[PDB]
Amino acid sequence: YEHSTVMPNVVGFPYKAHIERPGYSPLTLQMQVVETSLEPTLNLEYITC
Amino acid sequence: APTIIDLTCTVATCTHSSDFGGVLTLTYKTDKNGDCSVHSHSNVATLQE
Repeated sequence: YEHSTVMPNVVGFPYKAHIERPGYSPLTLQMQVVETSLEPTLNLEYITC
Repeated sequence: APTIIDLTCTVATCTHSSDFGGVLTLTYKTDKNGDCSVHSHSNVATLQE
């Protein structure tokens, strides 16, 4: 069963998603962002000393 | 045979699939416990038992 949602990019915020499939009892699953990292792509120009 | 009075039916879930994708609950009042036969009176829906 396919489902799509949007969760805030906040560390420690308890996001809870509610799935309601026609034939079954509703389900709630919890997603949380433990950690995040954002890295640029670097190409070295020179060094100095 | 048992005598059945004041019977109503409510539809819990329904999904028009090839298999048996709908379920019914029937409420009744009886004087004795017994074994007796249920039917549907149209071909728009087909029972399993």
